[PDB]
Amino acid sequence: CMKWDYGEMEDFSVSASGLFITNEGNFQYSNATLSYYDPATCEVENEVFYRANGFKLGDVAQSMVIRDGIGWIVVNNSHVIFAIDINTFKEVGRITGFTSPRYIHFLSDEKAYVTQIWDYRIFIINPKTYEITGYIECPDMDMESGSTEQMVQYGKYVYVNCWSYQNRILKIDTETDKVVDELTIGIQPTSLVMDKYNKMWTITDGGYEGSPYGYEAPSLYRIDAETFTVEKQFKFKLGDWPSEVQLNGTRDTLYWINNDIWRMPVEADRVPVRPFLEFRDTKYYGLTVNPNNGEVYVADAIDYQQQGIVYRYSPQGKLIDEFYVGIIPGAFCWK
Amino acid sequence: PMKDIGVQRTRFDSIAMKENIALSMADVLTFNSSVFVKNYGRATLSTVAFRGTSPSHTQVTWNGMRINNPMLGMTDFSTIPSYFIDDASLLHGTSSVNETGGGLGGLVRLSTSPANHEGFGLQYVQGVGSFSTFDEFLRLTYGDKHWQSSTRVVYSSSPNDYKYRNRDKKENIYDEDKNIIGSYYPTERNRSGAYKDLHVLQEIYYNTGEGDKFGLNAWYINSNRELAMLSTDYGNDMDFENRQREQTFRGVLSWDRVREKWKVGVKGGYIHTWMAYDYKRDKEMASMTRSRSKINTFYGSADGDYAPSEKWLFTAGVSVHQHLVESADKNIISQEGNKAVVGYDKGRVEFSGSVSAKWRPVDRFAASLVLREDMFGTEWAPVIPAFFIDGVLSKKGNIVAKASISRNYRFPTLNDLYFLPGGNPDLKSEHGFTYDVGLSFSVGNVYALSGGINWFDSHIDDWIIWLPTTKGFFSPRNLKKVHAYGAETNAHLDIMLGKDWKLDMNGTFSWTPSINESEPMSPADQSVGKQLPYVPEFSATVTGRLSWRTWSLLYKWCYYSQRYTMSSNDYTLTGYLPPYFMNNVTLEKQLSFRWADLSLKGSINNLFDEEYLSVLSRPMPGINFEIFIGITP
Repeated sequence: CMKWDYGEMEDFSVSASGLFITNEGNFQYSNATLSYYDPATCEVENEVFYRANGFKLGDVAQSMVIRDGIGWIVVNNSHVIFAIDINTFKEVGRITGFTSPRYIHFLSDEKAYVTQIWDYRIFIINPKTYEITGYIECPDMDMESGSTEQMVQYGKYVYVNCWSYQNRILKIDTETDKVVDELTIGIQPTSLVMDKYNKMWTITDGGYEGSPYGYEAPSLYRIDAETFTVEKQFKFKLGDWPSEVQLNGTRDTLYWINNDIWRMPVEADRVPVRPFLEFRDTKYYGLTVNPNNGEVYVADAIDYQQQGIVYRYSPQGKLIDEFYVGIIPGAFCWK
Repeated sequence: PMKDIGVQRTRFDSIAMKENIALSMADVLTFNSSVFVKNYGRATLSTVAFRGTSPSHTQVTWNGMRINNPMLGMTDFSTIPSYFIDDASLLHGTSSVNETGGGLGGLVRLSTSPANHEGFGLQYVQGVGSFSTFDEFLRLTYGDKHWQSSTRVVYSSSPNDYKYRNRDKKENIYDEDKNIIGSYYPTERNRSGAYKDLHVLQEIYYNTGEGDKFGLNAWYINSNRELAMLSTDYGNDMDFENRQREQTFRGVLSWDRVREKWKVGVKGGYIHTWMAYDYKRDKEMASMTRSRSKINTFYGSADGDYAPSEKWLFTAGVSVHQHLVESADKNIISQEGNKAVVGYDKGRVEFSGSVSAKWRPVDRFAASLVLREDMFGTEWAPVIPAFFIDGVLSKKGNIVAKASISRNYRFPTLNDLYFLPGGNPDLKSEHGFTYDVGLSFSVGNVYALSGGINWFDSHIDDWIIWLPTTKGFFSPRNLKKVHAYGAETNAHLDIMLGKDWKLDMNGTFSWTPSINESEPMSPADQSVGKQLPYVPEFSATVTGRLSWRTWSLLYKWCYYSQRYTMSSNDYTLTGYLPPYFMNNVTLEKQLSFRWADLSLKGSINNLFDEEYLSVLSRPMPGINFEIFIGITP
C-alpha cells in the first residue's frame, strides 16, 4: 500500500525575457531544480525541468549558459549537461561522461569547453553532435586536487581560473586546444570575468585556516589581458568569505557579496567605503545583475535545507519584488 | 524488580535476533522496536534515531564499550550481523544514563554471552537467493565445566544489480544528427551497489566454583561495499569506481566477582578502525578522491553494585576511552611543488563516572537517583543527573506507572571540531533537558498478554548542524534549538490456543515530533516551527508469529509517516517521500535427528512488489527472497 510516481508531463510556452535560477539541492538527494522568474509579471515557476520532462534534473546543477535558443545546464554530480529549449524547457539533448562538470564555454557552434573539478583535464565537446570530443591537459595539476572553474575569451585565447587547491590562471590557445601559459596569483581564485577595457577581474578566497596549501586574506585582482600581468590588487580583511565577482551588461560596475553587497567601478583605485545594500540579516549566497536595466537580484539560501528566496532590488536599492525559488540558488542565467 | 526502577528498556526475544542469518542488525531493531532507521539498501548506511532525536544522540554499547567511533559519534548498523549478538537491551531516553552518559536519545546495550552448551556443537548455515546473494555462517563451540569457547564467522556477498523501473531519470532514442526522438523510463540495474562482508568473533570464558567469571572476545570485520550510484547518476559503472573498505577490530576482556548482595566487575577493551574511501574514473584508472583514515581506542571500565538487603541498592561505574585518530582525506600539491596532506590527527580521553541509589520503601512506591560526571578531552561536563520513580498502581494486572527526569550533555565529535577541510573547533556541548512518564500492564500460564505506553518531551539547546559555505565545503554551527516530544507504546501477547498452537505477538507505535524551536535564521525562514527533515511524524511496527509443532511462521510490518526532505515541510514534486509500509515474512520447518538438528527456512522482503522510495534519489529493489539451510546442535 505505497507507490512511486512518474509522469506529470507539463507543457508551456514562456516569455522572451526571463531569468533562470539553478538550484543545487542537497548532495545525493537528487533534488536539484530549475526555476524561471518573469521580471515583467513577478511570477516564478519552480521545478520546471521535472514538470516539463517527468524526471529529476539530477543532483548538483552548478551553472547555465545559453547560446542559440538552447540552454545548457551543468549538473555536477550527475556527470551530465542537459541542453533544453529556452521556451518549452523540454530536453533537446545531453552530454554524459563528465568527471564533475562546472561551467561551459562555447567557442563555436561545433566546439565548446567544459571545465571540471577533480580533474586535470578540461573536457572539449561538440555541442552540435552532443558527444565528448577531447581533453585539455592542465600543467601542474593532478586529479586528486585539479580544478578549473570559469572561462573568458580574449581573441584566440581563453583564460580560465584554477580554484580548488590552485593559485593560477591558465591561458589556452583555442587554435590548438592546449595550455600555452599560466599566471600565479592569490591562492584559489574563484571566478574570472572580462570588462569593457580588456581587463580581467578575479577574486580569490584566501584558502582556509589550517590549510597545508595556504591561508590568506582573499583579494580582488585586475590583470591586463594583453600582457597577462597583474595591474591592481585590492586586499580585503582576513576572515571574509566573498563570492564570485560578476559584472553587469555594460561591464563597467563590478558587484560581489562579502558581508554586504558591494559595487565598484572597474577604474577605481580603492574599494568604496559605502556598500550598495546594507546587511539585513539575510544569508547572501548568490548575486546577479540584470544586463538590461541593472536591477540586482540577491539569492539568500536561508538555512540551506529548505527553499531559498531571491530579492529583486532596483538599481537605486528599492525593493521591487521577492520570490521563493529552489534549494540553495547559487547561479543565475539571463534569457 | 530493581535497577529498572522507573527505567524504560526494550528487551528482544531470543528468535527476534536469530531469525535470518544476514538480517543485518538494523533489520532486527526496525521490526521489533519503533525507532527511525534511515536506510536504503541491504548493505546500506542504516542509521537509528530515537524519539524525535538525531542519530548523534543514539550511542551504543558492546560488552560495556563505546562502539560509536569518536571521529563521528554514531554506529553503522549494517556492520553488525544478527547472529553475532546474544544479549541486547535498549535503554530509552533518560533511562540510558544509569549505564553511560552522553546519550540524549538513548542507548543500545549489547553484550555477547557464553551459550553454555557442553561439548562440540559446530553449526553451519548456508543461504542463497535474491540478486545472486550468498550468505554463509559457521559456529564452532567448545564446552566444559570450567572453560568455554566459541568461534563464529559470517561471509556475505552479492552484486546487488536489482531490476528497477527508474522513475527518476529517462533515456532517449535518437536518430540522424542526434535529434532526440524518444524518451522512456529505463528498467535499469543498481549501479555500483555490490558488497562483500566478513565477520569473525572469537570468545573464551572462565568460571570457578566460587563467583569469579572471566571472559574475552575479539571481533574482526572486513567490509568492502560499493557505493550505489544515485538514481540520477548518468555515469558508466565500468567507467567510475566508488569503493568503501572498512577493516576494524573490537575486543573486550571482563572479570566479574559476584556474591549475594555485592556484584562487581571490571572490563578493558580496544577498537581499531581503518576506513578507506576510493572514487576513481577511467582516462588506466586514476584516483579522483582517495583517502585512508584510521582510529584506535583504548578502554577502561569498572562497575559495582552494593545492595544491602532489600529497599536499598547503590551502583557506581566508570568508563574511560582514550581515542587516537589519524585522518587523511586528500593529497594536494603545495605551493612549493612539494606534496602535502589535508588530514589532521588528534585524540582525547572520554571519562564518565556514575553513582546511583535505588530506594523502594514498600512494594508500591520506589525511586532512584543516578548522577554522572563526564569529562571528554580537558573539559568537565556539568553534572548529568537523572531521577526515576515507579509505582504499583494496582497489583491486579501489575499496572505500574513510571516517570523520570534528566539533563543530558553530548560533546561534539573529533570531526565536529578538528576536521581540517571543515572547521569550527570551538563548538558548544549539546544540552538536553528531558522528562518522561508512562504506564505498563500484564496479565497471565496457559495464556498471557502485556503492554504499556509512555510520554516523551525534550528540549535540545544549541545543537550541532553542518552548513555549506560560499567556498564549497561544510562547517558546523550551534544554531538550532529543537523541541522533540513524543510517545511510545508496546504490547506483546501469547495465548496457547491448543495443545501446541503457540501464537507469539508484539507491536509498537510511536508519535515522534521534533519541531524546530530555534532562532528563525532568515526573514524567509519557513522552518521556524516545522518538524525537522527526515523525521517521521508517526511510526508503527507489528510482528506476529505462530507455531504448529516443528513448523513456524512470522510476519513483520512497519509504517513510517511522510519523511520531510525539506526543513520547511512544504510539498515538493522533486523531493516528496511517501509513507513507508514495509511488509516481510519468513517461515521455517525443522526436524530433529540423532545428535543433530536440521532446519530449512525462507524469508521474503518487500512483499507485494511495491516500487517505492525510502531515501530520496536512492532506488529500492523489488520483491526479494532468500532461502537458508541450517545445521545446529
